[PDB]
Amino acid sequence: SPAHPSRVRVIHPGGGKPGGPVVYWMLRDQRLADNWALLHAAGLAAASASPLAVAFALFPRPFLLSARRRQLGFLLRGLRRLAADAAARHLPFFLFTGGPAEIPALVQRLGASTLVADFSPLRPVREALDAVVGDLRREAPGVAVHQVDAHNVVPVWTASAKMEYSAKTFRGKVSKVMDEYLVEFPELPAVVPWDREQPEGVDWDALIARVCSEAENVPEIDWCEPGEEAAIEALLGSKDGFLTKRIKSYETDRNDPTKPRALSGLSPYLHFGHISAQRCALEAKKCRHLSPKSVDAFLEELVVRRELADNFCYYQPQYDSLSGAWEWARKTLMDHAADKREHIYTREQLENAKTHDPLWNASQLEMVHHGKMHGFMRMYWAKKILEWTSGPEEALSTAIYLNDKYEIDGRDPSGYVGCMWSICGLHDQGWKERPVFGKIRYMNYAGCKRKFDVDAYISYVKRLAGQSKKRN
Ligand SMILES: Cc1cc2nc3c(=O)[nH]c(=O)nc-3n(C[C@H](O)[C@H](O)[C@H](O)COP(=O)(O)OP(=O)(O)OC[C@H]3O[C@@H](n4cnc5c(N)ncnc54)[C@H](O)[C@@H]3O)c2cc1C
Repeated sequence: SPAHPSRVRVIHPGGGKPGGPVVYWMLRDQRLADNWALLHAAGLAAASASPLAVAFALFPRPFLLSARRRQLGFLLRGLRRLAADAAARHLPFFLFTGGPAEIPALVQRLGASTLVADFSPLRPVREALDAVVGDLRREAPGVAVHQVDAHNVVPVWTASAKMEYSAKTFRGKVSKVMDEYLVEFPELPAVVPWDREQPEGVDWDALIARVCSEAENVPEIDWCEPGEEAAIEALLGSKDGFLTKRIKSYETDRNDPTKPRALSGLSPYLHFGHISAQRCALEAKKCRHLSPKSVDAFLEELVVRRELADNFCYYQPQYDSLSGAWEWARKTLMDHAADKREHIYTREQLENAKTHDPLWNASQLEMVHHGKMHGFMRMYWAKKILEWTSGPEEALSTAIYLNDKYEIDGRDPSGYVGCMWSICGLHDQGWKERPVFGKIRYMNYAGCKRKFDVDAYISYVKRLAGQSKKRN
């Protein structure tokens, strides 16, 4: 296939007889363009003179990692667009709302030769893949199952053979093979027309209303549209695309929460796979000569950091718990477990932004009402939760709960890793020992005041919350 073999993990070789359909079980990478898993499926189909189908399984209530209206609405409106693009291309798109068990069911009805899955290190996804593999192993051992890393530039199992200590050590490994993997995408190979079972028609308006009303009412975001088309516009649009109109000031503005527009705004799209991270990297390379320092800094966050989070979650099964932190960090947090905290807030008080700290309150409200807290503020926000709760495990649990509830880009390896960086020093060095934090990196209000106009950020969030509360 068009996919580099290192991107392809053959889970089960299969056998039986070729000529059977190839099915791409789409999960993490909700796009037709720049998708190695789809390209691999199409390549298998084309080579065996067999038809090609895409299937998507929505996890039913309580939904994947407790997705709320906000996240469900974005995913489904994105999939509605994708389904339309699929039909225009005569690529069959099967939508299953009962759960992943429908995937093996379909594979058997169609007499599929191969199932291709994409890759995520998150435990509920890995467990669902494993269960599907087991179902097929027992009922259709002739069916081949392949998994393709379509999300990372460098395949997760190839980038490193182990969980890496930090961005530095991870960069050392990936920079060596970056030229081999940061390459263009070919077009989908042509495949014979689909002549098998036809996907059932979806009433998307009915489905979206149903699913979202079954989930907690965290409101949909209104400031960007989901899907491939809107994602490419966010990256490359002539009017206000990131790489076209905003890349220049990135290295010097990305840490300034009073410059909301300096960030790429790509994480919503990258999380749902509406846009390929490799696509974003390729386009950045094409404009590096115009803004070398900023592009280099962008590529560091986009490739090294993001992929380091996949590395961690893939190799560390306890990626959302204190036990998953490094020994130095666990010990320093334990050493300071008995230190009296200056403030203790409950989860409810934090969630509703009822602390003595107006900067922290602002960061919480930005997440609640806007759905995307400024990247610099996420570090401050999570560190205060450590400072104002009874212990690091409770802090970690609360940060993750809030992040996953409110962020449009949440329920993501990078969310778990962000909280772990903040609270447990994951991928960080140690610093001067102090009460509560021990050697975990400390940040404070005074430190923020030196760097940027804190009152301006506070005012900006107040205005956002106001509009959001009125709209609600
Ligand atoms: C406490 C905490 C929680 C976080 N929760 C999430 C989350 O739920 N989902 C999420 O995607 N990121 C999370 N992050 C990482 C980071 O804050 C966001 O990726 C970033 O703010 C996204 O906005 P952007 O796309 O405009 O960023 P940009 O600065 O434009 O970055 C571009 C891309 O680089 C990647 N990136 C940037 N910073 C990081 C990082 N520290 N770790 C991994 N990748 C990074 C992302 O893919 C991002 O889209 C968290 C960080 C912290 C400290």
